[PDB]
Amino acid sequence: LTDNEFYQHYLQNSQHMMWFLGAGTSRSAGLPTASDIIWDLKHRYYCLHENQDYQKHDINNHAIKSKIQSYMDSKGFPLQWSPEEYSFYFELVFRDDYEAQRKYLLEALASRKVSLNIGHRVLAALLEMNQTKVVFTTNFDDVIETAFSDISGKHLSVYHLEGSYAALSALNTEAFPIYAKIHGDFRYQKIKNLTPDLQTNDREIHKCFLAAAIRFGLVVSGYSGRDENVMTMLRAAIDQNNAFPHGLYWTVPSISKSEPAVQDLITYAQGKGVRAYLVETGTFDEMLSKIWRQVKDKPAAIDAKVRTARVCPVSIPLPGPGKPALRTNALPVVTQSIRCGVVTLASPITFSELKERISQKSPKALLTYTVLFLGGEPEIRKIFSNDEINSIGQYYIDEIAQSVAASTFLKSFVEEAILTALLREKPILHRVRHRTHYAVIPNASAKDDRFLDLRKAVGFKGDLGYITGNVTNAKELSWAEAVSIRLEERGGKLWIMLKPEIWIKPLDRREEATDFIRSRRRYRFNQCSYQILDAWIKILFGSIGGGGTVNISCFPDAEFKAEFEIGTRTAFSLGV
Amino acid sequence: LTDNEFYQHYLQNSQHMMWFLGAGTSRSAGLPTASDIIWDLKHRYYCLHENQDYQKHDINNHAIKSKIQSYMDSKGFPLQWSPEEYSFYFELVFRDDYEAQRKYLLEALASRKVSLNIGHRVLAALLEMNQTKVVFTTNFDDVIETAFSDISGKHLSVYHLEGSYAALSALNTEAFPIYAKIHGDFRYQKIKNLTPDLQTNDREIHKCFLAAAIRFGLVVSGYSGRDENVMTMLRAAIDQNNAFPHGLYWTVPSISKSEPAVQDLITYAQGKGVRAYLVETGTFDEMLSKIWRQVKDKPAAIDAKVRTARVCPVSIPLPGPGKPALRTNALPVVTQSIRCGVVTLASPITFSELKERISQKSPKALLTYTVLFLGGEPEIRKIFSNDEINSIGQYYIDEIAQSVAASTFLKSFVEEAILTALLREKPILHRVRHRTHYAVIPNASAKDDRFLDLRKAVGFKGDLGYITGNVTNAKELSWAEAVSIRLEERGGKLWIMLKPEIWIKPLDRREEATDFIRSRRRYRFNQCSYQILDAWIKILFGSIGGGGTVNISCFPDAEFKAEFEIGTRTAFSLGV
Amino acid sequence: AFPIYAKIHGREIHKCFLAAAIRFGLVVSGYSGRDENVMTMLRAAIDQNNAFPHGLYWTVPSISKSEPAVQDLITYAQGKGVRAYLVETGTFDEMLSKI
Amino acid sequence: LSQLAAHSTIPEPLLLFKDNRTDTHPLRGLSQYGPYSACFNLPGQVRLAYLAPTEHMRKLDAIVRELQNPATPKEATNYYVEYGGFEKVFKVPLVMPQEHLRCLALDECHGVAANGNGLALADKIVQSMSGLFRQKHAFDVLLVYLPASWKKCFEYDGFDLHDRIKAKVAPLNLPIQIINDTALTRQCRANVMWGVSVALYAKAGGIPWKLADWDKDEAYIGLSYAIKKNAEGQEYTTCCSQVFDPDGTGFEFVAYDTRDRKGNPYLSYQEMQSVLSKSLHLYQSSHNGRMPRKIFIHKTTHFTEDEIQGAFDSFSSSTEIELVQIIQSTNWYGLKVDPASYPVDRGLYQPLTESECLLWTQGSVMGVNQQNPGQPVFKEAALTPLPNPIMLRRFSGNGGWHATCSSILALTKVDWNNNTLYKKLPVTLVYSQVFADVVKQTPEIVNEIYDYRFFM
RNA sequence: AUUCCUGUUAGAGCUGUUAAC
DNA sequence: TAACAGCTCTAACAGGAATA
RNA sequence: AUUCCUGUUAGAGCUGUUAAC
DNA sequence: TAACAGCTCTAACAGGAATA
Ligand SMILES: [Mg+2]
Repeated sequence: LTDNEFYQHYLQNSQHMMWFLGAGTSRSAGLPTASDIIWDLKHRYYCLHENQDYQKHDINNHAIKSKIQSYMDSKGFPLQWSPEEYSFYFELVFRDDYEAQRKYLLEALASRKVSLNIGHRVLAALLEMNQTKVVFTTNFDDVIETAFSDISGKHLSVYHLEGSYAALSALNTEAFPIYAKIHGDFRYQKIKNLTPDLQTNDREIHKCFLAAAIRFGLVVSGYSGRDENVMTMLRAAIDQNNAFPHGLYWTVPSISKSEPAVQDLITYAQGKGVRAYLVETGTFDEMLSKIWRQVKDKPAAIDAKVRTARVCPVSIPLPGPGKPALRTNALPVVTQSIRCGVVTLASPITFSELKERISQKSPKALLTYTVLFLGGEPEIRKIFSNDEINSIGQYYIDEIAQSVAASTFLKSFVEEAILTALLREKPILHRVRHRTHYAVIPNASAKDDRFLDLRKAVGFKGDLGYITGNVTNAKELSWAEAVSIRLEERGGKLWIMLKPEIWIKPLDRREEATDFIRSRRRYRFNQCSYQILDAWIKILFGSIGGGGTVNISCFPDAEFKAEFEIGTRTAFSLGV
Repeated sequence: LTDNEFYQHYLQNSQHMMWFLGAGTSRSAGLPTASDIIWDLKHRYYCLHENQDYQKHDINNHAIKSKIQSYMDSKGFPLQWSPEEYSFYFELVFRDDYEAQRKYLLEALASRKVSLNIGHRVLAALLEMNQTKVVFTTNFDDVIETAFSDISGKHLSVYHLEGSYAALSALNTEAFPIYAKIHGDFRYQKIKNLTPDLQTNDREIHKCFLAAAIRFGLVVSGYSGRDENVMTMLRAAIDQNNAFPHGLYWTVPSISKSEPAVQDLITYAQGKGVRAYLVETGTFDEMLSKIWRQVKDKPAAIDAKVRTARVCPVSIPLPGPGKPALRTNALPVVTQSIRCGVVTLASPITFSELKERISQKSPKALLTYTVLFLGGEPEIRKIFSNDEINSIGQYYIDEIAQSVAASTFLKSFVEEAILTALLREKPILHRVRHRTHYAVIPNASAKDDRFLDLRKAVGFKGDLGYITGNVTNAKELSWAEAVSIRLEERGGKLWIMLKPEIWIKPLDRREEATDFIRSRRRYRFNQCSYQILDAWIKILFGSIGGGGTVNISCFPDAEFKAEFEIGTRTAFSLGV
Repeated sequence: AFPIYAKIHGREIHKCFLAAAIRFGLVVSGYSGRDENVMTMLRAAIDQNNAFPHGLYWTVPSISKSEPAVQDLITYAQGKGVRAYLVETGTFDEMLSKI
Repeated sequence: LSQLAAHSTIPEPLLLFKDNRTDTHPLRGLSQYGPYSACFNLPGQVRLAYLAPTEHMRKLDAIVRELQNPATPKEATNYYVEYGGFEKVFKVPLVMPQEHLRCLALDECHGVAANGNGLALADKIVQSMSGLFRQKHAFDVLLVYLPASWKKCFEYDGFDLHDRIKAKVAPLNLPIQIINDTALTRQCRANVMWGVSVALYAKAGGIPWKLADWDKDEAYIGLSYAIKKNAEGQEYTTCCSQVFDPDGTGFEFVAYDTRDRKGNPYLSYQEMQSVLSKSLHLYQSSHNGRMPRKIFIHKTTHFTEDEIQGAFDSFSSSTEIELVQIIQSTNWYGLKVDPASYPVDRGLYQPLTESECLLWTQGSVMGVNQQNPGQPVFKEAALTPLPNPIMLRRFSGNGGWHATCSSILALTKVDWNNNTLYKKLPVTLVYSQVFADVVKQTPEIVNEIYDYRFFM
């Protein structure tokens, strides 16, 4: 059974689903696994008799692990990761002292090293929002239970073997959500973790689980068999006529590495008439997030704790401009709402198709798709005939900043509109390089008075500079002053970015003048750049950057006209 | 022992403090008390033997309660609120069926009617933030298992009679916080609630009470005795070296109504050398509220759940002004930061003292205490000699709105400053009534051209009106048009409030012209009031309310001058 | 307010020792008993319901060389239900170094 | 509306030197006081070795002699300080190799270079090292020279000789200072001498200088990637570097892989959690188990939801995490006014949006001018006329722009491989990028972690 | 590759917005 | 999955040297 | 008090800000 | 606890009648 099918199956019927999590989920919560736990005991055992400093060797070192394992093999102990080893080393270290064994197992799996991860904060959410009712976890850790306390703020009813009859009663009275530990909490005398204790099953829990099986279908994850008592309980549990209406999916992280016991149990279950399926869903943590992703109408209150990254942190406010102040190149566009034109097409259209129609027709208007057009209707009639046009109406953009941030098409459209507006009534030529727009001094009109201030900006030692011309050592390359103008969405504001550049008349032959572009820009220091930016502000706006609110409209003689207003003074902020 | 000394005593040493919550605290959690349970049982049984509709008659009715109690007394049952009644009615209704008894007690005290209040949440916060480590409460339903889990976000280890030896191990290994129920959860069969079960104590739990006695001191609340087993455990508990190291205060909501067993018990402890004290601190909720109030450096994360009212809800944002629009009387003061003068006094001063110095000296400046003065230094030198003045420096109010909102002295000072500024260069007279400032047309200069528009405002059917004069039937009362001008702090903004009024020249003789004030104001409808407000805006600002940002400074010829800027157009907002 | 150091000089610390006795298990080294005052001190500390919960451990350099009173007290504590033990280690300084 | 939030200029971070003296100018402090790690004897003496063809060994011995003797700065004299001689300035003798500590490259290297085979050329250069291998005890550092005739194999598609050599000799523990003719012939001499000498000291021993005012309880993490152009698609090889000041005096600067295949430079939940786990386990090993309290994860690209969730769930609640993204290319650029002759003071951070700030890692630096004291210096004056700031887009933090901005500024100055005053990016990002290049060239390096002195 | 990052020429990676399949 | 928009990065080259 | 809330004349109640005790 | 600032309320009176 494929993994996508498992997610669909767990979503169609998620209201009747027991979970079974034994020692596999604890790996990812920061809790040492049983394999790691064996090494911790071996480390203590070796350091104890052979008097060695505990600080001197770290157990996850390869050399120290090999040395300790060689020592263990020297005394005839089991060789490597073999059965009857974990219980063997426990009973060796603690020499049949179940109180000290319990205390150590509590300290190793204590509730201070546990850090819940998304897979854990998803199962508890499923418990609270009441899709899964029974979770049998063969883990003695205080997590999934801690996860429920964190996510909902309530107390979860955990059932250790210390009571051991509450689960049979609780499932029957439907006081969900139940979390019955088949091996019980470590806070109690009986832990049932050694191999001799792992051959028997508690009579009443056997019952709790059987009741759960008839009522729900089982999903077992992070479980690799190797336990005889749980395997025989599951085998008996299938014996029941309606064992899992919802089918049992054993989610292994890897089907290839799954033990043969799981596969033969699945085959036996299929032979007994149930629809048990084995699926490979990678890690439990990855799987839980996908199951949660497919969950519909998840409450916001619990989802604010399930996925803490979903909520937006670091909303740290900025201080006031009170009390040297950098002067950036950002002109704030205080326009909040604009009007655009919409055309309805009888057939669906593609933004590429509209772009090629722009290239062919070359109208005196702007258009984009989302089809929002800015300009005159007759231009659109030239672009689109009456047959393909259903209606032409109006569009209002109440929040320009949110609109451009949401859709990049709106960003490009508004950038093109403001660029056309700024260069509508001025002699400065408008070009494009890649996806950016450049306002460049024209070659012929370089002697204008409105450029003279710019001529002062580039001048050396206060004399008259040059604005346009030919490269010193180029055959045909022509150069001019220019400004790259862009639209930047910052927070909830829109700004115009101006950057002084040296435009080259041939587009593809810009690199041949690189040295010149370098040479002309070697000494454009803070004062010179300040002067050039002021001159460009004056050219583009017509007013000096003091207390100005110049307003510019694109296509003023058109029915659909956009009227922007940009402060003539660039952004500044005095130091604190 | 007075309650305040007990609070200091606890606050002095709350690190080492066991709590002993009885069934009284759960009284508020919304769970039915012992008497409520008894009345439910009688009503449940009375309706069945005598076939009566269960929902037809309620239980908290006085008549139905009396009728049911009379029926119960008819069959020879115990009379009224007497011992061996609660257990008697339980054993009568359930005829020795402990499973059904447990199920009913679970349903009555279930975790759906419980709504945690401040007391349980505060105790759970004390548990999490680790001041109190052991909470033994003779209750049943998990009001705290829930509440500490909700505020801390971490699961709580509850101990009961099903295991009952977990508490001693957890105490010995310092696995705090521990919450040991001396009578166990209702999910578990051991409930220990009938009188025959209430004579014995579990050996391991009883053992725990004595070991925990030496480690901490006990605070017992919501407990009224009447239990033999807990009383004898405490007496045994009292009978040990340093049984309560910090002492045990048996807190009761009322010392007068306390049972003699407690007072007998408190007197008994004192004879055994411990410092046990009985105090009255009101209800459990108020006690814990005060205890949390005295808690220092409480973490913000848990306190956001302890007191949900402390955080500010209902921060519902307001929409835009998009798309009839009311025109209020509020002029927005866009000034954000102002400069003031500060004088340092060699001796402490009182705001009343400064006010009387103002009354006597009558300087040409403003002063307030927080001493912030606005005006010229020589005026302050007239008010205060060199001997009492240490230094004179500057003060900056970066956020005017927050400053006026925080301190009402700042509100009054800024209101007076803006009033003086607005009437600095204008012939309109400035008066005060109560604490409201009035700008009134002067008597002599009533023929000014700047008043002619106002003359148009009051005119009838477009003719020339009257602005100042004498009352129709008053001996000496003189009347004039005026505007009450005030400062209003709204959110993060400051506004100027203008209200048209009819000023009367004698302050205390205003009522004699009331009819006239009524008669003149009978027909000042929306159009007329609009005209008067526009005329007053023109008079006070010199510019019509379109796109204006008139700026006014008070004491422009002074070293310490306040320069405010108020938009000339009142607040407006188009309908959505 | 730990850490605490108190010298018996053998009832001022007797109440404190009994209070200490319930809180944590005690280990006694470098002492052979032979003093009736501390003997009764410890015997009185044993009686309570939860006395020396972790255990009472007697560490002498040699088990057979210890005075009979120590073994008598160990047997009495074991009979009372406490988990007192008599373990043989080396010299107190060597024991602490190995710890 | 044109008045932005008030900025504050973080002052020039102080650098811990010889006898715990602090000076914000690295080279001036090195001349005046000496290396920070020279307080203890980590390098007893800097014993060198040469690996070059027989023809060009004279260049190696000549440059070593130049390191021995003092030199004066010719270019960029605004910043640089006169060399005082290796023995005088680093307080440790620089030992010229003897005959047996001076190897000769095989003549087959020339044939391979003529054949234009980079892999075989790197293999032959490494195989030439066996003569030095026996006397591995004999030579602390090795100066590998490459003649210009090998240029055809220096850099071409799907290959880089320097990274291949570094990855081949990293598991063999011998530091290597590659010398090209490029810096063998460069006009200014004090430039090359300062750079080579500081590199030699760092690779033989370590810690020429250490950043002062460094809380021992913060571990700084930087993730950076590189691209291997596969025939069918692409491979995004991302690696993570870590810096921290441990309880011991030796400031630590390491890097490591992140593991299989990645099609995008964004780590998934499991990979981010695994990398972060390795990071704080390394910190705990270097801090006897103590948990870090502040964690800074600098990434060149934005953290997805999975990365932020992995960060949140890998640590406990006691360790607040400062997830910050660094943007190099930005549209904004500032100009200081009082307009100033020199650009805006270095280190000014300007809060633009509640989560996005401008940091001026480039800009004028005060107090480090040699000639005409008091004049500001612009490090990148030759390259650019104005400083281009970077954008910090905080993805997770509790509060305080200053806390992360000052940390980034101090992390921009501890690149011992960098000759100049500072770096545009924190050392975490630059070392993660260098190791990403190394791993992309040699994929069989994911097993081990390496100190900075191997790859700088 | 003693260094530094300034540009050029390209491609990807993410987001999106449509059309689907 | 196929285009299209923006934002940002690296991958190869080239390249000159700190306010003149 | 069939109603309505417009004013007048007063006092409190909360918040604060100081000085204390 | 004593003043002082504002915001808001009720407690007693009085009082005239729906754009003229
Ligand atoms: Mg190097």
